[PDB]
Amino acid sequence: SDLGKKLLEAARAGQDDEVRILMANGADVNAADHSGDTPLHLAAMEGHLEIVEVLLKTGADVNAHDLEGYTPLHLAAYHGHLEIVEVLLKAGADVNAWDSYGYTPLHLAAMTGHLEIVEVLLKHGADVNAQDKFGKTPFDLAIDNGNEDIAEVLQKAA
Amino acid sequence: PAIPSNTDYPGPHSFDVSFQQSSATWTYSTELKKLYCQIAKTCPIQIKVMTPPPQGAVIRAMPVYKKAEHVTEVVKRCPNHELSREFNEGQIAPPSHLIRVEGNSHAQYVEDPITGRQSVLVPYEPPQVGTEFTTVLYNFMCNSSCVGGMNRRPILIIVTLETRDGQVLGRRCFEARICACPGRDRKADEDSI
Ligand SMILES: [Zn+2]
Repeated sequence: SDLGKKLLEAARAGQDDEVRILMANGADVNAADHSGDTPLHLAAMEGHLEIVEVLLKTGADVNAHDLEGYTPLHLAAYHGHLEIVEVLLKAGADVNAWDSYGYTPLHLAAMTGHLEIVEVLLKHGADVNAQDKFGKTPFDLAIDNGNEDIAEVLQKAA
Repeated sequence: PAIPSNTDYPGPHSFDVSFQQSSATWTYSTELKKLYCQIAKTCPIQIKVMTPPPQGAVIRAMPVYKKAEHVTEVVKRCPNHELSREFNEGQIAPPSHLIRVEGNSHAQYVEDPITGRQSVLVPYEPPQVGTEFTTVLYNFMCNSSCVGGMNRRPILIIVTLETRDGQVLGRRCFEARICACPGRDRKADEDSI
């Protein structure tokens, strides 16, 4: 818990060296805080790519769900971290994982206007027909939030 | 009274609170009067007046639970966040306070001895010159979901314009959701329609 808590803090803060020394000293890579977020969740959310790579290569669970049902890929997609989305996908992230409102990563990328992330998600088999709790597709979230470049792309993939 | 009022009160200086995206991960719904923001990250809030407040006036931000069942309970940080090193190195802010002010060495942290209410005050300052608004930078220091703290209970932020002696000159309220993906929580609220 000592080392787990320290790893969760260093991962959110982007303290590359502290993460590396904590893993070396036996910190639990899948330590989870009271929101159910792992170091991999926090680093993915905050855009700390090197920390993400260190956590995956030391056995981070790429498809861990926090208490909201977010995987690290959900957080990387929402927050616009393309390099991290690519690394998570190459480490076997579930491209069509759904959170506690049935949002997929393609929903979150469509909603936030991250065109390049939409394209990499589609290449890895993101489901254009996936529906959230409210019957909305990523195309519909794109239209609602005025993301037209993304809307066109999602149509041509439908 | 003992329970803090949460009814907008423009009062004699026409006190209003607004949000503006500039060129940050927060989103404000003018429709739901609801701020969606991330833990510990800068949330700028704009104060408008029409006439100058008196000498020694202040702006206070106090969190209160929104739901009738919870309103008597002081909003403060969960033990996990209060006791952590994270966010707590070298603060004027006591580590139990949910609301901090960023960028003002004149922030005063208050805890009422009777009600136990925690709040943070700054001296009222008129806008820069040519600028319309007095900007206050807030940080919210727990997630809405924090177990042993807010525990998924919705809160209001009550912003009050006050004289030095605590007379309320103006009040505005908005809901705050502290979460991982503010736009996602906002979209889910909107689509529940
Ligand atoms: Zn907390």
